[PDB]
Amino acid sequence: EVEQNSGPLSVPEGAIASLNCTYSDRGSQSFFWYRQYSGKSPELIMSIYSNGDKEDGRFTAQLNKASQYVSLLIRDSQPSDSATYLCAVTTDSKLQFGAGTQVVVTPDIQNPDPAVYQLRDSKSSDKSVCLFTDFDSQTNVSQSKDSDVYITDKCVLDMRSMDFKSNSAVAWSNKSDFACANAFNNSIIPEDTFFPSPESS
Amino acid sequence: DIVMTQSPLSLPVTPGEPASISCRSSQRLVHSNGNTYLHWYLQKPGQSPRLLIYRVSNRFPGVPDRFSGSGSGTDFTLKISRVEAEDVGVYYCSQSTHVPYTFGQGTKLEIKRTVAAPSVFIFPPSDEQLKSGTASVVCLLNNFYPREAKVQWKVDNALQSGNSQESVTEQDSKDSTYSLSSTLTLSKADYEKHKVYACEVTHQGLSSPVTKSFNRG
Amino acid sequence: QVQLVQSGAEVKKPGASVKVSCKASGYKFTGFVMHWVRQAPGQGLEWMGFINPYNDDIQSNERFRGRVTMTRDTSISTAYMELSRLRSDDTAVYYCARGNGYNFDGAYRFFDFWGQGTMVTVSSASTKGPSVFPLAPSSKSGTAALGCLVKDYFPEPVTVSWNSGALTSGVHTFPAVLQSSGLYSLSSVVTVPSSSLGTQTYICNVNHKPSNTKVDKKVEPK
Amino acid sequence: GVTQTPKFQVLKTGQSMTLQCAQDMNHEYMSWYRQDPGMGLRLIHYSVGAGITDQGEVPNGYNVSRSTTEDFPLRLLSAAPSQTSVYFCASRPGLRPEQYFGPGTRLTVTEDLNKVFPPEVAVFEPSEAEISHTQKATLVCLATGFYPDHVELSWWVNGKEVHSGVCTDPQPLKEQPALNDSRYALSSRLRVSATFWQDPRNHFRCQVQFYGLSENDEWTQDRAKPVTQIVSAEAWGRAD
Ligand SMILES: [Cl-]
Ligand SMILES: [Cl-]
Ligand SMILES: [Zn+2]
Ligand SMILES: [Zn+2]
Ligand SMILES: [Zn+2]
Repeated sequence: EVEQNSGPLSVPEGAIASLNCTYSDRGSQSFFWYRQYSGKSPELIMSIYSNGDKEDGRFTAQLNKASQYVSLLIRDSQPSDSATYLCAVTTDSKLQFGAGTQVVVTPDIQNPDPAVYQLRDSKSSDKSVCLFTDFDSQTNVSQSKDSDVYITDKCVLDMRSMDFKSNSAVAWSNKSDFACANAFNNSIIPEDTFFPSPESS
Repeated sequence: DIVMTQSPLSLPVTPGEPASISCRSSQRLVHSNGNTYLHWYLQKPGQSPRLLIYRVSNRFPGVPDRFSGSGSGTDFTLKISRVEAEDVGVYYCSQSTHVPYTFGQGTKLEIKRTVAAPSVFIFPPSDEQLKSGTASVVCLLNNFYPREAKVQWKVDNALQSGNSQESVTEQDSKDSTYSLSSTLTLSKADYEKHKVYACEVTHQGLSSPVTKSFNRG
Repeated sequence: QVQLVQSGAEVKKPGASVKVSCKASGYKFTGFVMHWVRQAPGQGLEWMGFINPYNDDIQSNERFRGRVTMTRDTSISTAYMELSRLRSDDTAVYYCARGNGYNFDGAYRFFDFWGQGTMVTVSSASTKGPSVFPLAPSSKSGTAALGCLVKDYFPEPVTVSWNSGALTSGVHTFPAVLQSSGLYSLSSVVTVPSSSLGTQTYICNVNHKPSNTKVDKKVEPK
Repeated sequence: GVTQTPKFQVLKTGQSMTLQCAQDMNHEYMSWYRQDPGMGLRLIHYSVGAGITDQGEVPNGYNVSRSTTEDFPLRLLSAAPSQTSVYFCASRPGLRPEQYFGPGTRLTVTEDLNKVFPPEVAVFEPSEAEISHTQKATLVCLATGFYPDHVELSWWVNGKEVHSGVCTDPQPLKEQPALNDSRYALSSRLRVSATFWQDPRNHFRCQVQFYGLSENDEWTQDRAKPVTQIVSAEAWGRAD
């Protein structure tokens, strides 16, 4: 049996994501770490066979055969590293896998400018979405309380050529009651969130 | 109401032969949404109806591909490429384009088979029934073809009249035969005045009538 | 396993009302339209109307407008059809038939699954359970015939099964005859191997729902 | 490496299916796993060499075959709603104890295919207040009312696919969360500079590959058969 630490681990960008893993078979001689991105397959990232430390770029795997303990440290964490990390153990040339530890690396937003914008359908102006964007990683988005109002969780995008990262959450509804001003009412958002007036008719 | 008319209303067919049922509607059946809601159902004896073809020509999944439908305007046809014994029953065309939904009269498919003479059996009244004061004597004509059959009851060689009722099953889905049950009803007192009870069966499959009889009463 | 189970047969006096139910199983009940179709004895089919259990939307045949009422109870997946001011020609088997179209699709206009039917007799005569008598295999019995006589009941129908459903081959349950007493009578027969008479137990299972009669008659050689 | 087909599959309860798996690494050991939330990876069956197969933890209703070294098919005899999962094929040398995984097969087993729906796709153009306030322009794409949750969303600028400035939700929203047959909604954003959006020569397309029914599957609904198809929405740049 393979047991891993409790997730999701929230890791600010630049910090160390610390993953632990304990196994019960004392004759285990091969230990591995798999990285699995959401909706993708487990990819082998590290292998450790004897006590001590093994480095590989930003990863550091540590093995303590006496304590039946395997570690993985992710140094200088990037939001790119957000994935589930699976620990796998074996004795000879089956592989026992742990349930995984989800790691969420939050981007370092140095210049937040939180705002809620109204975007219209390129095909039909009556249809719109509310985009809560440019908030810092202190802000959490609460899921919809109402069943006919849909709210997505915060997503990090990276404009790579500009080295610019930003958070955003989308909200939409057919309800006549729905508006950008009230869309994110179930979340604790910044007191200085910018709420531009919509285009009138 | 849109009137749906079927032709023929009775269709005798030998297995392996093709069959064709026509459906004529009093109005065109194209809905404003573009679809024509004209369908065909088959109700086998003792069962609920079952969809064969929906929207003129679409076969419902599970229906054998020997059934096919076609048509436009007011004229629609259901075709069976090669009829099998299990196809016996009543076929109905239906219109659900306009409310109220309307069905045709039904076309009964009859399977023509080889002549099969009946197996005849007689049953005396039970002693449990006799205690109650009535006597039922049952004659069974099992798995015959054609449906034409005559049963005469004889009590001590006297031909009976007015004291019997009969009923016949629908044509069987497997062997295409009919079965008939006839009950002779007598009072316990009159039942006990006679010795010989007999039912005499005439049918095309029998060169000479068959008698089944018992003694007691 | 989509199953539509309708309520039992009944006799109702002329002028009275009947409420026929249809319980659905094996699918999301609010996802399909439920229609009601009737068939008088020896007659064709007649559509009466429908209910969409999701939104309570109904459509009806003008011929029954004013007497027919379709309702549903989504908690118990049942659809009802109440028909008022019963007239002699309302004697029919009433079926609930499911529309094919899921989630508001137009395919609701054609029916895939049907209930077993509910026979309603419009009559001022009283309900009477049947008497069941064995039609014993002959001593001079090859194949042997045996059955049961279900005498003097009202109204129709009676259901008859053999060995709780385990015996179906060679079974003939005949249409009932109306006797001069205003009561029905029917027989059910089965032809079996003569050699099996000594060993195999034969029991007919008769049910007359209007009177709540359930008889299991053992049929043996005298 | 390890290859798997199909990427996605929708089946009706009782249907048969064979998930293909093949490697060109001369590996002796091949295995099948299923992945379900809460649970981890569970081994179904494994093969230590050509002609040899053995039961894993969950062999229930699965059959495996190893006629050659390269292939290891996983047969689903009669699909059940409990078999809805992601399946992964894996191969080890069997002589290095390192295991490699296939891309995976996402499978949904439904009681009725009439529950299958393709997405509707819409693009929402950048807000003028965002353009002025930040000098950036965010396009939002919504894929709504699809079942099963078997979709691939991509953004295309000027006929070429982009990844920079994109964030698609890792998991969809259930439109009716209470229900098990619930349809899904998915959102994505594409953020460009205000000036890139302002050039009317730039065309942005949001594409959703949906995996659904085959052209050979039976279908009785009035709506179009919900087959595997691409549904897209577009927006052109505007110097408003
Ligand atoms: Cl006798
Ligand atoms: Cl009728
Ligand atoms: Zn006499
Ligand atoms: Zn006499
Ligand atoms: Zn009216």
